[PDB]
Amino acid sequence: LPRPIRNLEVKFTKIFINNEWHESKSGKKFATCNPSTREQICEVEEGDKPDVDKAVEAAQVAFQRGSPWRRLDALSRGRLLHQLADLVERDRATLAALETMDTGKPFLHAFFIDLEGCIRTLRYFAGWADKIQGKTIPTDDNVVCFTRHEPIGVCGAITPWNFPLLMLVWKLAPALCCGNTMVLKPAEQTPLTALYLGSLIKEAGFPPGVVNIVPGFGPTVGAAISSHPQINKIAFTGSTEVGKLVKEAASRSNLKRVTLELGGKNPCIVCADADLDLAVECAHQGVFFNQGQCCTAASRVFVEEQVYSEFVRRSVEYAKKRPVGDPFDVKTEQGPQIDQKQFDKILELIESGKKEGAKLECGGSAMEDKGLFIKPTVFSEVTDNMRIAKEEIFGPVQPILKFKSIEEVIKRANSTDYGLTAAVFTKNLDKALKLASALESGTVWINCYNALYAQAPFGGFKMSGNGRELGEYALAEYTEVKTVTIKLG
Amino acid sequence: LPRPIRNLEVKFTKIFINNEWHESKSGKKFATCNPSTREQICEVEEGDKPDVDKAVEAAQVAFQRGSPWRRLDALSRGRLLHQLADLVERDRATLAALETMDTGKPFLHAFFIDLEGCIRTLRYFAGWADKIQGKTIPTDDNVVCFTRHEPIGVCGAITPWNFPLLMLVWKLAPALCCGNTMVLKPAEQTPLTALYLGSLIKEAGFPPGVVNIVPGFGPTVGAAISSHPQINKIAFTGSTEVGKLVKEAASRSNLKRVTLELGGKNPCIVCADADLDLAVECAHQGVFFNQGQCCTAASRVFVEEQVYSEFVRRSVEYAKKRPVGDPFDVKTEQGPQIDQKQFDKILELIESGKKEGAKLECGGSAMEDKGLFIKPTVFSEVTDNMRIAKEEIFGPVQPILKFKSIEEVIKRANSTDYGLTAAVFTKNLDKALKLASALESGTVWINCYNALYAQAPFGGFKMSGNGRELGEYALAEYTEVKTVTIKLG
Amino acid sequence: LPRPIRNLEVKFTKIFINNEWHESKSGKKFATCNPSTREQICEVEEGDKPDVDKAVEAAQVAFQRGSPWRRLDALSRGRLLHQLADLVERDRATLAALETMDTGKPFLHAFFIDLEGCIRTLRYFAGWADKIQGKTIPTDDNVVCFTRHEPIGVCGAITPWNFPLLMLVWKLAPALCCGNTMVLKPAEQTPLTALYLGSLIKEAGFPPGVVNIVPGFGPTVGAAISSHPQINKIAFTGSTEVGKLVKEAASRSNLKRVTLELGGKNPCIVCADADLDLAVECAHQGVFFNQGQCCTAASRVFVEEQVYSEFVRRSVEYAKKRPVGDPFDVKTEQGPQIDQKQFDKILELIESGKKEGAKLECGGSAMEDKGLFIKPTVFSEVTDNMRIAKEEIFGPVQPILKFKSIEEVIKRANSTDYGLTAAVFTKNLDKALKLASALESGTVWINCYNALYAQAPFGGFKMSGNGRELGEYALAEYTEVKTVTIKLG
Amino acid sequence: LPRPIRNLEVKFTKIFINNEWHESKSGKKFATCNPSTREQICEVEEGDKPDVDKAVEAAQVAFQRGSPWRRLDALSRGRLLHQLADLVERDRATLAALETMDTGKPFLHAFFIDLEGCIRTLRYFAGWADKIQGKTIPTDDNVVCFTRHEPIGVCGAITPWNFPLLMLVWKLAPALCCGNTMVLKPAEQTPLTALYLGSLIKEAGFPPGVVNIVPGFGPTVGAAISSHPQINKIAFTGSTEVGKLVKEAASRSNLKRVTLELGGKNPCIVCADADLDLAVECAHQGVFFNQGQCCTAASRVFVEEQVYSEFVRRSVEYAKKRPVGDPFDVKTEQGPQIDQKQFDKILELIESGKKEGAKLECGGSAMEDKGLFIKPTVFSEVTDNMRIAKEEIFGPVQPILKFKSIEEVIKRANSTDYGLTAAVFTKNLDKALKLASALESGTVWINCYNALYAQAPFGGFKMSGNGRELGEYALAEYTEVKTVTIKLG
Ligand SMILES: Nc1ncnc2c1ncn2[C@@H]1O[C@H](COP(=O)(O)OP(=O)(O)OP(=O)(O)O)[C@@H](O)[C@H]1O
Ligand SMILES: Nc1ncnc2c1ncn2[C@@H]1O[C@H](COP(=O)(O)OP(=O)(O)OP(=O)(O)O)[C@@H](O)[C@H]1O
Repeated sequence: LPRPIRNLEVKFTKIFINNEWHESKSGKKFATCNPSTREQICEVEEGDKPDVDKAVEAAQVAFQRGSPWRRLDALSRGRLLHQLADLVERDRATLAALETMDTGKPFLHAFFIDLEGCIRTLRYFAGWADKIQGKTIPTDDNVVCFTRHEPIGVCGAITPWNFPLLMLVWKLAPALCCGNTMVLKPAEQTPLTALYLGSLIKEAGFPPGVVNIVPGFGPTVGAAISSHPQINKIAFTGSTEVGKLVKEAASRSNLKRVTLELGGKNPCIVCADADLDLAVECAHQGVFFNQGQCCTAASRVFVEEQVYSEFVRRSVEYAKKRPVGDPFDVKTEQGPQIDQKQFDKILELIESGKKEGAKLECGGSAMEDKGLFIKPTVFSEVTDNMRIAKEEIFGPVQPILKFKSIEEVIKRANSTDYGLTAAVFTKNLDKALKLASALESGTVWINCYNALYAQAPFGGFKMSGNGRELGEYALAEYTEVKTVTIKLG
Repeated sequence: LPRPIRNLEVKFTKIFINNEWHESKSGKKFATCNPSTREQICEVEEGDKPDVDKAVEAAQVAFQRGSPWRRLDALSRGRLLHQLADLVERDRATLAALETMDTGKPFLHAFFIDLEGCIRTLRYFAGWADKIQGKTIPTDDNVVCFTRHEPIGVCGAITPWNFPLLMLVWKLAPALCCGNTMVLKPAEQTPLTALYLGSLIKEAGFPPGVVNIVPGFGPTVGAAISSHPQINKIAFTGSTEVGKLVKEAASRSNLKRVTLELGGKNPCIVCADADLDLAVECAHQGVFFNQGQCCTAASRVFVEEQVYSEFVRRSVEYAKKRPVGDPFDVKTEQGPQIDQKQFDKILELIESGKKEGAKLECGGSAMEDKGLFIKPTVFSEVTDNMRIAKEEIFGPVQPILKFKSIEEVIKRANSTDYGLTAAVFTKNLDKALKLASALESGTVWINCYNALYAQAPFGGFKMSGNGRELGEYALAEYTEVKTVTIKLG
Repeated sequence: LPRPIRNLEVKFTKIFINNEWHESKSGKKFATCNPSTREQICEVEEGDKPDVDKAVEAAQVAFQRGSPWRRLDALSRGRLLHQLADLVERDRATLAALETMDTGKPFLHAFFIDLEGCIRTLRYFAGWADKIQGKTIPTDDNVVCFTRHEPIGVCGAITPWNFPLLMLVWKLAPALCCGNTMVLKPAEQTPLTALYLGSLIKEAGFPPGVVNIVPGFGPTVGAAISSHPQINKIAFTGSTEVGKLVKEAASRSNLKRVTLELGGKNPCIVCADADLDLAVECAHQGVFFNQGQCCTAASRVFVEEQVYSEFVRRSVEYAKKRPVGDPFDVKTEQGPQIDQKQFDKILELIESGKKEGAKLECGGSAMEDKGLFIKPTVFSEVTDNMRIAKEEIFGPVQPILKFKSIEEVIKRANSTDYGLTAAVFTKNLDKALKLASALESGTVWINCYNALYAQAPFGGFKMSGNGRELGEYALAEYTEVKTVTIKLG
Repeated sequence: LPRPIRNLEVKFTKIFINNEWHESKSGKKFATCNPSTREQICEVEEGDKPDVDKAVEAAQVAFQRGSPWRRLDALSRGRLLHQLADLVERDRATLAALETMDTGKPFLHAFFIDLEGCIRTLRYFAGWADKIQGKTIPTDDNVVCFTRHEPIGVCGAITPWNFPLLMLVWKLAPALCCGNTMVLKPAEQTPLTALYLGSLIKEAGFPPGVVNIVPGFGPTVGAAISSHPQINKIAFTGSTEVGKLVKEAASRSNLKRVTLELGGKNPCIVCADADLDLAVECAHQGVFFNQGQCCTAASRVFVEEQVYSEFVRRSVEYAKKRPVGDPFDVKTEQGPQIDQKQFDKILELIESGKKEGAKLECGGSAMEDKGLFIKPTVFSEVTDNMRIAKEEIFGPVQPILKFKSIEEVIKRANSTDYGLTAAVFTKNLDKALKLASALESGTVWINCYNALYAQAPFGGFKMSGNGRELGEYALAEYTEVKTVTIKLG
């Protein structure tokens, strides 16, 4: 196991433009606080519209025809991404420590999950660089028709506080592999790993202006990016409400392309013939992973009547044994919630459960009267009309609903405006495939949960998003199709 | 040559929902007028939000799991699209006549261009129905991962007045081949071919509710479609201003997927080494086709200084010899403009060209005093700052500009916020490919103009659009990607 | 049900070259006899090397640059195949009757299985004609690299007696859709449907020389095709021994490309958790379909010990009720075997079973002392070392073997030099996917048998063949890849 | 520039099986000689059929289900290929020196051409490992159909003496990225780089038996590989005569899949409108690269009559100035021929050119009386009937032929039984694309020569080969397609 870095000094705190560090144009700065201790970590330069303008102009110059970035052969863009992955691997412990300090997630989770995801995603897209292929299309005997899959141009990337570096890398890896330039805006709560990544981008050898990073607030920096007349594409991960604002501003300004990865009301369907211990363990990790602060979180655990009582019993047992505490301690599986507004929202939803008729099986309150920790909570006798079964909790709360038939559970699982993920637990071939086909979700897991691969696309149906991240499908978000039609005389 | 149907009676004027004809819920009707005779053709039912709600509910019921449309095998949807193409070919004369009546385009142009495009597009996408393939993705030894390219659901289609049936078919053909259901809104100026197509959809055997058609106005029917919470995707063709409103309405409502095909400020570049007579004939058809009312119309004809004078001279001969008159006459190459608003807009721009310093080479005024016909107009000595060079004329006006170097003409051609099409005329291999690569346009034609194929994608860069129509690329706009990841125990 | 044509006169009996009918160069003729009655049907022209030379020269002329076939646009080759499918549909009863007379298979099987397969295959490949796309490959900033998927040229097609027309159409549909020309050789036992198809090819409008048909014997016509210096590709379906000779002659002569579809020793694995009645019915159809004369025939039925005795009992019941008799009679499910050498081989293998220790559960002898009919036979207590479990019977004999574990049955099923098809019967998700992954077979059916689709590739692993027929994969057998690399100055 | 290793000691001379070094079962050894010094370099173990049987059994054990190689995830095979590329780059100087010692090619050519190709090919295919994707195919509402692109199994690789390491890497890179295991046979003249690569395969961490190397002769080791019943695929590069023997042996034995990369009679067409100096430099490197010992060598330089005399004149200057000598010297562009047999064959053809009427413009004899060096030779007035135009010289002889029209030169260029490469020099767009389409060659270069990319497929039409090497196309040669069709109950 890697040794934790409990007292790490943050070195990178400025705006990154043209491979140089800059103070904000206004001189303003903002603080980032450690959610575990509640103390201030450091001050970071606070960007605004003039800093975004400078970042966009640097990205435009780096993207113009004839530039060192545009002239690189396809395989050299791949080599640059591999070198970046090598540096992320070399500085893996430092990056994980910065993520633990900023988010409160356990150091070993940031090391083995977030950083592993970053490295695998960078290596995967490094391999696509010389494999982005268009088509030659048969038309007429005297015509030569083909398509080019060109880079779009300047890509904005706006990311959230729950998986800061990973959500950034999910955008940067396909964007750079396709030949685009970028302006990145990490969440104001979590700017540290993004700024450290900027130092690795320069050391890896990327030409200046290819990647630019402007820390700051959503309505200031984020809105300057979404409305920018010279940004050609935006990729956003965060709340559905902010995703709607970003896409509206993009449409109002220059019709820039927009990919959105938003929330979900994700179901977890446990059939009577499931491997019950596997279903209990996966639905537990599904609800409680990252303190329940994950877009993939299970928010509705539907269990067939035949195994309902036993499933609740084993779930209550798992929830009570989960070690909650200091993220740097090796034993910890659950750190604190990110902030007060998030924490208070969870407790208000927990209170709503008892009042509406759900049976509080365990937890249901804070761990201590000072910290941001909530005790792993489980509710049984949950019905569809309840608040704990309709609203995204984003916390450690497991609502367990009962069902009788497959046709019934398909209708109930799909009765939401969302569709990010779904999970099915059954040993039966036909039920597994029938449910995988019928569930309106971007990812359907069978007999597993949170099984992500850099080669498998991820994204939402309905209000859970537009477009896909990961896999070959990610390339379509970062390229523009040009048809060239030549008529021979 | 097919005989012109100069006195065709209109049979279909109602709202089409569940394969039945309905009056508008309000009882209101609007008139459609013939731009050649300036007389009313008929009254069509005027839809509003209640009619759109009824059409959407029919489309949702036809898309629900277990419906006859959803249970058809892949090859059977192809058979349906092929039968629809056979009916369009059988009724080709009636449809071309209805299109000439509504738009003023020559009958032979509607017959051999619009209708040929319709038939070819339907047959091409009929062939894709059993060829929409997802992927099997290698992950780990104990994992089976694959993608399904599922239909999106209810698709809205909002089309313009210049190529009414063709723009509708460009959306209907891939939508139905992918298994979606639809709500169509033809332009208020041109509803007749859309309603006749509804009668053919029923005759072809499409289950009720698979295609629904609601004639009416933009802020009423169109806005109800763009904002509907049960429409999952919208495809729009029309102006950049309205495309922005449609996309903002989509974002604000349910984040429905949006394809936009908008205007352009399309360059036509003629090099000194070009086959001059070929370039003259192509740039002439490129400006004057469909009375200049084309999204692909060349808005700036850039001609190299060495051949400028001769290009201008031959272009004037073509414009002066272009036959303008009754669209039902075999000799007619240019009919009237769509309406008085369009006609006055074109004359205002012609007047503006004279006032800003361009040399009026021919035309420059209306053909008569009581019609909507405009004399084919050519302007030389045009500069980039002029209104006739900066604005989309959407009329029979050819602005001819002069250039000296390739690098200069690339900068000038790309200086726009648009990027729909571009055309290049040169005999030099390196020059043709360098321009094909450097021009920021969705389609680049070389030694041809308006060369479209059902198998070649079409769409814009920048503010000319989002997404593609035609080719294999159209399928991505009408399907939603689902990852299924199975962990073997 | 279609009315049978018991006394149909065969109209087409000559060599088909350049859309004209010719007598053989030698004047020689051969007879085709009805295997049901044992009487002569008619005489057919007997081709040899000079008739193959004339057919190849006609195919070469039809393939040369500038020819009417080479100049057709991609979509028109698709239209021609659709018209051919329409004619095959129009003359479906006549074609099925010719196939029943030649092969002895029931009229309703030829009508609803063989002819349905022909029509679906022609329609499917008609849709690929304008969708055969190469690639544009990113290399260097100053390079334009792309691939063309060109037709190969003259394609020979050699087919067997068990599914005469279907095996021919599996080759002709992708060959013509890709733009190739052809020389067809049907089996000497079954030339009638191929010659009738020649009349439909001319009526459909294919240019002369695009398809040429030379009936005759294997060592004469077949060997002239396989060794021909001007045939560029051969596709063969038949025995492994003859497939080896064809590929050797192809390599010795001009290295012409060769696709082979050969025999198999196909296993059918029934797990204890299977739907037993479904497994019994599918393994019954799997063994006894087309009188056991099918490359897909189940030759080893492995049944798990827990359900072994019950599976044997229900199988014996199904075998005893199968109606054997006149192919034109509506009730008949099993006609006669094709010929004496085939029939005697079956009886010799049946005799070997009793002698080696297998338990003859039912049948085991001829139906009558005059005809070519064999009684549906089932053997239990079959072991791997036995002749009935190692050699391809090509008859109505069901060897039932017992197994205890999945790992054991994988090893035993894969212990053959063949690998055409496999079938698995289980309700368990994990076993179904583990077996589908581990079985070395070109097609793995789960809970079904003989489930073929024009869109799903079919072909063998190991000595069961080289290449694939059907699906998008079929196009790779009928195209040659050309890389065009252009360096810009 | 890298320092030449003029006295490198050979470390690896043994048979490589299961990551260990073995003596030949017979104890026999054969000598490898340096063509520059004409002295023995060392003795290498001489394999035979027993060594091939041992290597095949090791490869089969390493490919068996559950082996460490088979259980590695897709991305881990990519990591292994990348590590192998890093070791080849680290030992680049040693490998280039070993290649110069065995072949006589200049050290800098081996370093910047052969070794660069090796590294680029390994890195390209390392990127394909987790991107080999099958398809999900739409069939019926109750069917789940998909394809898997499985590894074929044990792959044999038989390579020639002209580009020893590069031809081996062209097979190894896609074979291993697809998950296959291998048995390699380098040419008897050039075994040293293959055995050094074996030491790097072990160092990189490939499990034992994944790559096995057996040096030896063709009719002994090569024939044992081509006829082996447990080798599932063979890839061969070399002469057309031997490729035929290999393919016939494959057919006769177990129908193992065969890729062939054979000789060519490659045309180089220079039009009157070409950049003459570019065409002279390209056709010179195209004939003289690697002492003329290239499968891509231009065998007929067709020059348009209008520029014929000037082309001949400038070509002679290039040939007379080409530095011939010690390959370890920085200035050397042409080393010795491979052996006495090759050297005498070239001189016999040079003598034949003089006797048949060609004008000897320069060279025409050996450089000295004791070496294997030949003076760069140019012949003008060459006609199609001559031996120097009809036969593959495989030496430094440039035959320059004259042509008048495009149609004439297309007929003459395609009159061969071969079709590996073609090159065209013209500034005209239509001429370049018409020739690219009409020339029957696997690769058509336009305004360049020998422009190869790891991402661009390479192979022949007609008797120049079967299948492709490089690009995505190479994956199809190293995978076997499996259709899995699941019927839901
Ligand atoms: N108006 C905006 N325009 C653009 N970006 C914004 C805007 N508002 C927020 N963002 C940015 O979007 C990203 C995601 O923020 P997010 O939607 O998750 O808000 P949140 O505070 O985390 O959620 P919540 O308010 O539901 O608790 C961050 O980088 C944030 O700064
Ligand atoms: N030597 C040959 N060369 C080429 N084609 C041949 C040759 N021998 C047979 N054929 C042809 O190949 C096709 C398939 O014949 P096939 O291999 O099935 O022989 P068969 O008589 O049916 O089998 P079996 O001898 O095992 O009972 C037929 O069209 C046949 O005429």
